[PDB]
Amino acid sequence: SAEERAALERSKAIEKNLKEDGISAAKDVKLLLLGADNSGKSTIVKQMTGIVETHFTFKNLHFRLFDVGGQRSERKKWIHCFEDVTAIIFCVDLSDHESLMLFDSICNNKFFIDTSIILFLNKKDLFGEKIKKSPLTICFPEYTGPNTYEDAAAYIQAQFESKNRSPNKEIYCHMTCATDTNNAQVIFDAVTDIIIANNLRGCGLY
Amino acid sequence: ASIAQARKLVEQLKMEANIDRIKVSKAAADLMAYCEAHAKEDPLLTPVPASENPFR
Amino acid sequence: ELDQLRQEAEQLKNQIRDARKACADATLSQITNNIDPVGRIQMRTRRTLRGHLAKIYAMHWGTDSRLLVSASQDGKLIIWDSYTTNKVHAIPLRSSWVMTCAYAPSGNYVACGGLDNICSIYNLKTREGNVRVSRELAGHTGYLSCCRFLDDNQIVTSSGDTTCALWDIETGQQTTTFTGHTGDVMSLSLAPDTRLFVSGACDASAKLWDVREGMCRQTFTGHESDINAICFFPNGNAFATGSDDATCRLFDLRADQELMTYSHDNIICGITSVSFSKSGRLLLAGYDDFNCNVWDALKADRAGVLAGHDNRVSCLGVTDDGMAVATGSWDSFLKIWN
Amino acid sequence: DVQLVESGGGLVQPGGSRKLSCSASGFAFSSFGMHWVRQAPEKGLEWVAYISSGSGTIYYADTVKGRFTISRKNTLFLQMTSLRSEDTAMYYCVRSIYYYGSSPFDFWGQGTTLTVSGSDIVMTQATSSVPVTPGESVSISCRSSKSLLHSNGNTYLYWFLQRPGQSPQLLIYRMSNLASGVPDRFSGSGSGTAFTLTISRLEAEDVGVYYCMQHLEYPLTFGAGTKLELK
Amino acid sequence: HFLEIDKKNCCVFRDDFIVKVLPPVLGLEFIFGLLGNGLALWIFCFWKSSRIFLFNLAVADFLLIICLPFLMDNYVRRWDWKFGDIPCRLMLFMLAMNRQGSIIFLTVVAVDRYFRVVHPHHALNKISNRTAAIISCLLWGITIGLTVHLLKKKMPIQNGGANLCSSFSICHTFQWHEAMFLLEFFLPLGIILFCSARIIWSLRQRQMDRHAKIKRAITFIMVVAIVFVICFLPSVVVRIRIFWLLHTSGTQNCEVYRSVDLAFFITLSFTYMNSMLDPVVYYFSSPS
Ligand SMILES: CC(C)(Cc1nc(-c2ccc(O)cn2)no1)C(=O)NC1=C(C(=O)O)CCCC1
Repeated sequence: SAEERAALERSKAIEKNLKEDGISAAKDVKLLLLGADNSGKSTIVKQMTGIVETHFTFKNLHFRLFDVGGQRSERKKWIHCFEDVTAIIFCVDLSDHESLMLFDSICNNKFFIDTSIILFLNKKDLFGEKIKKSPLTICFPEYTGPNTYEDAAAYIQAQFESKNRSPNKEIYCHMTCATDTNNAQVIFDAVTDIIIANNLRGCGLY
Repeated sequence: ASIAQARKLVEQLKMEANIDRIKVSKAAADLMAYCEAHAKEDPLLTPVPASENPFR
Repeated sequence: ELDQLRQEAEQLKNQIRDARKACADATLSQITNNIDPVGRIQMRTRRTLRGHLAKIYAMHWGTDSRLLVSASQDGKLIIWDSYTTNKVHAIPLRSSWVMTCAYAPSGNYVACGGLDNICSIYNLKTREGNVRVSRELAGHTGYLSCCRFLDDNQIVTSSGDTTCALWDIETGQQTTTFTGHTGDVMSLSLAPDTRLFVSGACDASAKLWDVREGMCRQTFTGHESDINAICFFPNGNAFATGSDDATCRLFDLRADQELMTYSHDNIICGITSVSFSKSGRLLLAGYDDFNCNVWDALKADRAGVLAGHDNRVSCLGVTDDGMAVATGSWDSFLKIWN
Repeated sequence: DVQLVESGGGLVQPGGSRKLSCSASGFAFSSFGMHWVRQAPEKGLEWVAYISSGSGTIYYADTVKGRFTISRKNTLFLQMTSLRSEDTAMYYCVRSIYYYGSSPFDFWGQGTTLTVSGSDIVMTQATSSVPVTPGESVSISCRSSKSLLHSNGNTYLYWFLQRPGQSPQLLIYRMSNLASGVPDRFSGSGSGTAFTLTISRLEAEDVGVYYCMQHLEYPLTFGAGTKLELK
Repeated sequence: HFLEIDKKNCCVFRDDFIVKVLPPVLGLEFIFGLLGNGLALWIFCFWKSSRIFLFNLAVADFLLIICLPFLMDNYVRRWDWKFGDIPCRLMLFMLAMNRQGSIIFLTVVAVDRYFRVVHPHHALNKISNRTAAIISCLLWGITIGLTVHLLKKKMPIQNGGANLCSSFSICHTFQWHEAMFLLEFFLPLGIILFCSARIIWSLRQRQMDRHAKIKRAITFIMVVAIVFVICFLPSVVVRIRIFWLLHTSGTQNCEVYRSVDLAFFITLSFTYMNSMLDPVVYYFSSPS
C-alpha cells in the first residue's frame, strides 16, 4: 500500500495507547455517592452544577466517588450512566424524611437491581443528643417503642432496609459519628465483599 | 409572578394559533412525491452493487 | 386575572386543536395505500469499529461521508476512517461522562458534552499537529444532551435544564436562548437549510425553533412519554420523533400535526435513535431491545431488522450520501451496515 | 511558533563521520514523522532518510543505505559515516504526519551547509527555466515514469516552492489539494502520469524554483526543478 | 493366565464376574454422562475465563464418554478387540488423555475459584479471554503430549485366544503409566484440598457465611472435593495394593491376583462416575 501504511501505523499506535489507558483505568473502583442535601457526603469527603468526582487511594485500590447530587435535572435520564458502578454509597443524616423515598427510588431502579448499596447513618452523636429532647414519633409517627438510641437507630435502619425487594443485592449499613475516620476501612471491607460475591457469581458458583 | 408566566404562555399560544395550515392531503402527497423523485438515488432501498459500493 | 389568562389559554388550545382537526381531511396511509412496498430491505455489517472500551453514547458522520466521530463513557472521542476502519484521532476528554458529540460540516471542529453542563469545541486542524480544545462553552444549568454545528463559528445545544441555546463559538457566549419546554430537551435536529430546528423534550412534545429570531414557531404533541430522538425528513418539511413509549411518529410542519405512527405489538422497548435514508423512504430507528428496525416511512410497516448488537443501541446515523448507516451500542462496538 | 532548526555543518575530511542534529519546538514532535532532504550546492533536492513516529520503520536512499542512520527531548539526529566527496549538500529537516486528510511535508527546516574536502520512480520536469513577468500566468509541468494514481483513488504528486535564499515550502499536496496558508492563485492539474501546477495572476513573491515529488513508494524522487525567473 | 510383553512377564485375567456386574453400570454411566454433558455443551455453545475452563472440562468428559461405547463393545465381547491395531492405539490414547484432562481442568477450576475468593484483587481475576484461551490451549497441549507417547506402541496384544486392547497389565517392571496415574490423583487432590480449605476459611472468617448464597457456595465447594475423592480414590488404592503385592511377593505365581484385578477393573468405573456426576459443577448451585 501507499502512505496508507503510515496511516495504519498511526492507527495501530493510538490503538495501543487506548488499550494501555484501558488497562491502567481498569484498576479503579467506581462508587456512586448519594443522599439528601447536607446529609454528610461532604463531611466524609473532607474526612477522607455539574458532576463532582472525589478520589482516594486505600490499600492499593483507587476508589472514585461521584457526588452526582449536584445535577439539577431528572435522574432517570442520566442515572443509567452509573449502571456499572461497583457499589452505591447512600448517606443519611440521623439528626434531620424524603431520604427514604429517594432510597426506595434508587435501590429499586431498573439499572440497579443488581448493585448493592452501602448505607451510612451519619450524625450519630447529634442524633443521640436530639433523642434526649424529642422521640422518633415526630419523624416516624408509627414508631411504638422506648426512646432509646439502641432501639430508635435500629428502627430507622430497619425502615431503610425494608425498601429492597430484589434478593440479588445486599445493604451494608454502618453508623458514623462524623468524628471517626474509619469510613475508608468500612468502604474497603464492603467493596471487597461485593467484589468476591461478584467473582463467585462470575464463576457460576454464587 | 404567575400572572407574567400565564401572559407569556397565552402570548405563545396566540402567536402559534395564527400559523397558516395546509391540508394533510397536500403535505402527504408532497412527501410521497419527494420520496418517489429521489428513489433512484437511495443506495439503502435500492441495493448497491459491490462494483461501486465503497464498503465492499 | 390568573383565571382569565388560564381560561383564554385553554380556549386557544381548543382553537388550535379544532384547526388541526379541520386540516386533517385525510391520512398518509389512506393516500400511500397504492404505493408499492419496498420489500425486505436487508443489509449486512460491512465494518465493525472496535476500540471503545465502554458504552458508546453518540456517533456523528462528517459531511465528507467517510470520517465518523464516536464518543464513549471511557473518556475518549475517536475519529474513525470508516472505509478502512483506521482510527484517525483519539481525543482524551476532560471528563468521562459524555452524552453527545458532533462533527462540524467543514470537518475542522468536533464538539462534545455531557453531565459537565459544558460543551467543548475541539480543533482538528491545529498547526501544532495535536488536537486541542478551542473553546469550552459553559452556561447551562443541566447536562447537555445534544449539540449540532450550524457552521464553524456557531453551534446550537440542548440541555436537561429545559433550554436550547445558540452559541457564538468565536466569543464563547450564548447568542440566543430558546425557552418553552417543561422538561429536559433530550434531542435536537437542525434543518437541512439550518434556518430553523426542532427539539424533542421529556414532556412529550417537540417544538419547532427558528434560529434567527429565537422564538418558538410550532409545537407538536401526541407522544405519551419522553422523546429520546428526533430527525428532520430530508425535504425539511417533516420530522420523525422517537419516544420512550415504544413508538415513533412522523410530523408535518406545514400541516402542523402528526401523519403516521410506527409501532408494533411485539415492541415494548423505547426508541433511542431515529434517522432517515437519503430519499426519506426508509426510517431506521434504534431500540432498547438491542435491535434496530427499518420502517417504510410511507407505508408504516417494517422492512428489516439490523440485529447485530448485544446491548441497546444508543446512536444511529445515515451517511450524508446515504451509502451506509452506522449504529453505536452500549456493547462498545459501532457497526457499519449496507 | 513552529521551528525546525538544525546544527552540525562545516568542513569534514572525506571518509570521516559527523552528527547532524535537528531540534524541533512548538509542535507535537512525537506524533510527527521526520525526513531528511539534502540539496546539492547547485542542483535539486534529494531524499535521504525517513524515520516514522515511534521509530517503527526507517527508510534510506539507495546512495545512503549502510552509511547513514536516523534517530530521534524533541530532537532528530543523522549519524553520517564514511562520507564521500558527493555527500556535500545542505541538509533540511522535514516533518510529516500521515492520516486521512493530512498534509505531509508541510514544514521544512532551515538547513545546515555541509561540505567535504533503477526500479525507483524517476520524475522529470521538461523545462529548466520559464521567464515570466508579474500579472501574467505561468504553468510548470512535471511527469513521472510510473503512474501515481493509486487504486484507492489518490494521486501522490507533491509540489514545492523554494524561493532564493529560503527553504522549500509545500504548495500542492497529492496533486490537487492546496496547502494551508498558500494563496489561492496556485492550482494543481493533471492525472495519471502528467501533472501541472498553474499560477494565475503571478506576483513577484512567487519567483523561485518549483519541485515535483512523488510519495507513492520510497525513495521519494524529486523532479529536476523548474526555475521561474523574473522577466 | 500369563503373558510376556515389553521384555517382561505379565498376567491378566478374564473373569466372568466382570460380565455379571460391570456392563449395566457402564451403560448407565454412559447414558447419564451423555445426557448431562452433551446438554451442557449445547448450552455453552448456544464467555469468561472460568466459563471457558468449565467448557474445557465439559469437552474432556464428553470425549471420554464418546470413547466409552468402544469400551462397551470391548467388554461385551470378552476383551476380543476385533477392531484391531489403529482403533486400539486411538482409543487408549484418547481415553487416557480425556481422564488426565478432566482431572487437570478440575484442578484449574479449583485454582480459579481460590483466586476469585482468597485473592479477589489479584490481577489474575481480570485476565482477558485471550489469555485464558491460550492457557487452556497450552494445558491441552500438556495433556496431549503427556500421553501421545502411548499412541506409538504397536497395539493390540495377543493373550491365548483373546485379542486384548489394554495397558493396565500387571507385571514387575515400571512404565510412566503407573507413576503418573498415581500422581494425577495425589497432587491434584492436594491442590483441590488446599484451595477448598482456603476458600472455606476465607468465607467464614469474613462473617458472610450466614448469607444463604454463601451458605450453599461452601457446601458446593466441599462436595466438589468429596466427589473427586469418591470417584478416584478406590482405583488408586487398589492399584497401590497391586504394587504392594508385586513388590512383596513378585509375579512368580499370579493365582493370588484374580480378586484384586477384578476389584481394579470394577473400581475404574468410578473414574467414569466422575463423568456422570460432572454436572454438579455446571448445573447445580448456579442460577442459569
Ligand atoms: C491407557 C490406560 C488409561 C492406562 C494408562 N494411562 C496412562 C497414562 C499415563 C500418563 C497420563 O498422564 C495419562 N495416562 N498410562 O497407562 C488404560 O489401560 N485404560 C483402560 C481403561 C480406562 O482407563 O478407561 C478402560 C479399560 C482399558 C484400560
